[PDB]
Amino acid sequence: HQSRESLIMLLEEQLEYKRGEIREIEQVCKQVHDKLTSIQDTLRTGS
Amino acid sequence: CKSLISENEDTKDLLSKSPSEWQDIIHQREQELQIKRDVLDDLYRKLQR
Amino acid sequence: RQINKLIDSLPGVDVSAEEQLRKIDMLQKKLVEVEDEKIEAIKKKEKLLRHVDSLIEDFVDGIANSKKST
Repeated sequence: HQSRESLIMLLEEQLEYKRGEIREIEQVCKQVHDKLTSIQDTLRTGS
Repeated sequence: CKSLISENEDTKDLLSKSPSEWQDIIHQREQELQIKRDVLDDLYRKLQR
Repeated sequence: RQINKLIDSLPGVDVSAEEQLRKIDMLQKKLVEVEDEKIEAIKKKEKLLRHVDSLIEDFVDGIANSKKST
């Protein structure tokens, strides 16, 4: 009935770790895209 | 007059007349501006996707 | 009292293990779809990064042949 339930506590720990990894990956590439758009606006203003 | 001429660099470099070097400055100015505008337009078009 | 507050706090202590078993199964399912979604996410992120590399190369070539044009 506890020994197999260890695989469950492991389940949520790797699940939350991969969610954290995923979310910081869309965060970092969204902030890069935002920087690129800001640069594009800056260079368009200098035209 | 010869002393003032001899000791000052600007008054000897700019001895009144314009050779075609001003027109060459205008050619490098205009060619380098328009290529910058073209590449910036290309970047604006590409990045909007 | 710590004994009492720990034995009633085992997570799912009052939950039958078979619904533990459907929830686990659907967890691996939705996991399969979430790494799938990450595989499209990373492939289109690489696609935009390659588009960014191509425009960088084109702009660099433009700079190079412009500043060597005169």
